[PDB]
Amino acid sequence: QSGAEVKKPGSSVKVSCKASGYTFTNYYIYWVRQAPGQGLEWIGGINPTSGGSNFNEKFKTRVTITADESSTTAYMELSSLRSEDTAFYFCTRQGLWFDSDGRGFDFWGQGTTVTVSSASTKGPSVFPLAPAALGCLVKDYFPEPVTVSWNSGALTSGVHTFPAVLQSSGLYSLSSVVTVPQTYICNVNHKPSNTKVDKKVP
Amino acid sequence: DIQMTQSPSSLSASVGDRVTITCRSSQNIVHSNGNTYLDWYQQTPGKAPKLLIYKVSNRFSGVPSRFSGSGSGTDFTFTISSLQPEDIATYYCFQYSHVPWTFGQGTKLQITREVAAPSVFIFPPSDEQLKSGTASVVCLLNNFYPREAKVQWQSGNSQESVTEQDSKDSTYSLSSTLTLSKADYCEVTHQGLSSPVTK
Repeated sequence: QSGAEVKKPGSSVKVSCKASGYTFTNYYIYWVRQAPGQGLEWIGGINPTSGGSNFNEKFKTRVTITADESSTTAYMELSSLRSEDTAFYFCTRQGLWFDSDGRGFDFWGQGTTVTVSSASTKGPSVFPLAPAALGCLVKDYFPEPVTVSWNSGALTSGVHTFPAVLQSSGLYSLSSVVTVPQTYICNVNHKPSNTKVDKKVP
Repeated sequence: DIQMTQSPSSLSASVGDRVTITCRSSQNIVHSNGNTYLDWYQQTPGKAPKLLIYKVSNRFSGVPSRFSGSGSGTDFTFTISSLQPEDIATYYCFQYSHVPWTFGQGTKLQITREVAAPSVFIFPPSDEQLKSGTASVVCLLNNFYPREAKVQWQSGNSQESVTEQDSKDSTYSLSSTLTLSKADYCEVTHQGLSSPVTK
């Protein structure tokens, strides 16, 4: 499960990437980011055998990338955070000595959704949408994201979880629904506030 | 430092159509060892990118035969011979011949299909939510096409959200949320409805 942090404009964020002995020996490890709705952007990388790294010119003075051999963890620290650095940061790998293998993006789920904002963290309340279509309203949290599940991932077909929308209050809200013609539970969790709830929908 | 201009940045096509995407590199990306390090990636909503094509023309194992890439020098193509609903995604090229590596800016794919009328439901505010001093009443437009719809409840006090296209129907869903104070504590226009439906 991915991380999620909010950082105030001007500060720095440091993100880590857990990989394996075989990855640190055989692949180049590099950091990518993806702003909300936007494209993939290359930050920089390090050869963990060599210790030599390489950066995108755009991040030349405000990023460092490092790699810890003994714990095989790789790091990126971006300084002077601006609103437009709001992105999902994750690390990624290319073979040093074999072709692209489809395993390049295996650490994506470990990444961190970083929000640069002065607003503070707040857990959401989860309200039921009683019936057809039933669901959950997930209201009043910051930052993004929340994860929604039905019946702990048993239920899947017919589920629609809407993109969040920033409400007039500066807080997020969304709804998650499902159609059926059995008991139905909401699984909502918001890591930045350690909310992890489960609503029964009746 | 090489720039990869990818084109188009977005397009609309139907099931069955050929789709043709190009990435132009600002210089030759052929490496002195004779190979060309250009891959093509597929990012469904909302997941991790997966490899489809690598080194210009190699179809990655398990990838369906309707995907392919070719080109050479500075001029590269990614083709879906015949598009399917599950191909709705953003595609990207990736060059790693020489650092700094770079992605194309992406081609967001959008799929057109037949008009489907939205089946609509309305939901009053929660029991528990009224104790809070606020009422949210929510309207669901479900499984419809195209995305343009009109929902009137009121004005200046509701918000909408729309899902990405369904990887099977290519339909959308939409939410309209009326919020008022408790309390205190839905009519749709859509091309698929010969007549506006109120819930």
